[PDB]
This record gives sequence, structure tokens and C-alpha cells, in this order.
Amino acid sequence: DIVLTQSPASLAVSLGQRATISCRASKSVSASVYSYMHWYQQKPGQPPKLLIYLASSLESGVPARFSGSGSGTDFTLNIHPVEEEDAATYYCHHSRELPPAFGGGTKLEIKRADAAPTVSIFPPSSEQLTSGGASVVCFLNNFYPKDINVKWKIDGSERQNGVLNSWTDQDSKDSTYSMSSTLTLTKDEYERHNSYTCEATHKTSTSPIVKSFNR
Amino acid sequence: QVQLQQPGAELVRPGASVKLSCKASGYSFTRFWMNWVKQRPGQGLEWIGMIHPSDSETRLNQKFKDKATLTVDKSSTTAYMQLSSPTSEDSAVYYCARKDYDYDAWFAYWGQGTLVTVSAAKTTPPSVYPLAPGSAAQTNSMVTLGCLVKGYFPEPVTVTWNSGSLSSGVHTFPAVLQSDLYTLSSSVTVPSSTWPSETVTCNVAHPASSTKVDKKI
Repeated sequence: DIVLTQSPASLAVSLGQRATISCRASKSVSASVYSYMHWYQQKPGQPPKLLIYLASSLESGVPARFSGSGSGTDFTLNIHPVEEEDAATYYCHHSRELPPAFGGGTKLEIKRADAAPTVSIFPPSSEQLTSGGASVVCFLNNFYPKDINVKWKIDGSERQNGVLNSWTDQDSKDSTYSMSSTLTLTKDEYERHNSYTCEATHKTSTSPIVKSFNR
Repeated sequence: QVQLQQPGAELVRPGASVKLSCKASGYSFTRFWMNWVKQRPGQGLEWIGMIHPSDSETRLNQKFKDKATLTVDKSSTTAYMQLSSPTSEDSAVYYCARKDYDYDAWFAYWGQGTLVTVSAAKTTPPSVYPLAPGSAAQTNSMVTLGCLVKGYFPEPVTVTWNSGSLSSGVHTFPAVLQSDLYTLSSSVTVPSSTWPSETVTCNVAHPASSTKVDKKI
């Protein structure tokens, strides 16, 4: 059939600039001067939505900053100017042949200045200690870029076991990143230790940010 | 208003068989064709199969051939898709779309989505615990609170603050698989004036187990 390959796989464009994403088809989808293509935008946790049909046309209700062009086997998607709400995963679809297929996908992100994370660590609840478990959870919010590291230190000793890290997608309005780290340990390990330290290593800080508490 | 409804999520063991429902409304069910789309996180979107509801004629992908079976109910205006022997690669979010034909055919409307997780584990109701700092150095004018949801299968789980009263400064973190059980956390950032005056509660609802847990912070 017709295989669609989009390049690149991920793109970061600053606000006010232009974002160009190409959809390359293995075979020509153009039939009778009218090419077969559809551009889809999909946000995380939502179904995709149509944007550009026939590669030359904008759908009613879709803002005018979204546009596309190209003929034959090479199509492009041009978004200018780029806005904070434009961050999402983009797709392309060919109706020319059967079976119809979808593109490999491209994730557009907003580029801006770097930001330092806000580190807050929460001791385990008394309800969890009743069941016999304990979880020391540490929150890191509003940091850019997404490259960051979290180090757990109990009583001055680093413990990498029992750590659950979860990263989010880029915030629409803030264009920042957020993550958490959960250190799970038994109540016996909770009563036999006092100091619980959460450290954050980010490109905006030469030294790790220390946020801790005492039992 | 044309709308396509689907169940929230479905749990299945490897080698079993499930039947997914796609309910069409707002337009005649027999005048359009029903298509199915597979989305695995990080893989992107994939095409499954398309069925003509009038004659129940099916067109399936070679990858999904003999894996999927399509059938429709014209009296209930609802389309069905049967999946046989799902594997670990078959765990994904499934969609049903109405294909709108004007010359080139696009997809105008989509379903709510269904997350089918392939595992041998049994549904575990969530255990929700509040997270409060209990101490601080008074170095910040903002008060951050959190909520921990652990020991639940399968995903996802809806977590709101004060039954959705706070739509700002809230962050819902995705689940993490540990020891066959999913775990997520949540956070909310309110100013130092809101914390003593307003009560912050954690509203958690698990769609798979149909359970709701409320914990005050």
C-alpha cells in the first residue's frame, strides 16, 4: 500500500516562529489534480481532530495559523505563528489506496527559556502507617527542559530502591514540565530512620536543590 | 449533534476474547460506515478495520486479520468489534470513527476511547492517602498539597480536587506500573491565604472498579 513517514519525530519551536513538519508517502496519493491527505492533531488523553484536508484546504473552525502544502509524495505542515496551545502530536493520513494507514507521528513542543523546579516533599500519611506501609513522596513542578534527576537520601545515605518516577507532558499555558518521585518503604524502615532528603539535579542549578524533613 | 460512545476501559487475560461497543447517535446509523483505530502509547495510531453496517461487509487489515471480528446492530444504532487472543502488544486505546465522504474521505467524529489492558491480574480497588507537609520554613507564600493513589488495577483513575472545584494549579501525574499494580500521584498549589480558609479534599474515582474514594488533606 502507501506508507507514510513523518520527519522529524519530535520538534521544538519557540513562540512566534514557524513549525514545519513533513509527511512523505511511499506512493503518489494525487488523483485528478486533487491529492489525498488529511492532517490530524491529537493532544494527550484525547482523540485526534482533522485540520487540513486535501493538503491545500483549512477546515472550518480550525484557526488560520495552521496550513499545509505539497504535491505528489512530499507534503508539509506549516504552522505560523506558533502558539502555546499548538503543542500536540501531529499525524497524516492517505485515502488513496487500501488499506488506509496513519503516519508515524510527530510531537511539537514549545521552546522557551529554562526554568528551575519547585521541590516539595510530603511525608507519608498516618493512614498509610496504619496499614503497615509508608511512602515518602517528592513533587517537582514548573521546570524546563524535561531533563532532570531526582536523588533520594535517607539519613545522609542514598537509596535508589523503591523509587517510582512519573513525568508529565508539556503544560499548555505555562509551557513547563512537572514530575514526582515516590519512595516506598515499610513502617519498620520508617521508624528506624529519621532524615528523609529529596534532591533535584537540573541544568539550571550546578548543585542539587536540597529539600528534606525530619521524622 | 453526532456522537460516538464507548466504554471507559476493559480488562482481558492473554488468549481470551472481548467485545467492544461503539454507540452512534445524532445521525442514521445505516447511512455511514464504521471504522476502527488502534493507538498504543508511543506507537501512534494504527488502522484496524472498516465495516458496512447494512450488509455487515467487513474489510480488515492483514495485521488484524483473524484477530478482529466486526459486527453491527442496526436496531440499537451500535457497532461492535470482537478481538480474539490479545497479546502484550495488543494493549492500547481503541477508537471508532465515522468516515465523512466528500471526495477525499476524512474522519469527522471520534469515539470516547477504550483502554484494553492485557494482563492476568485481577481488578484491585484503589487505596488513596492524603499528603500534607505538616512543616515548613515559611520561605514561600504558596502552599502546595498532594494526594497519593496507590494499589489499583487497571488504569486509568480519575483524580480531582474538591470534586473538581479547583481547576487551576492542579497537576494529575500519570500512573506507574510496579508489582502488577499501578500508582499515580497528584498535586495542587494554592496561596497561603487559601489553605487555612478553604478545605482541600482529594476526590478519586476508579472507572474499572466503579469505586469512589474521598480523602481530606
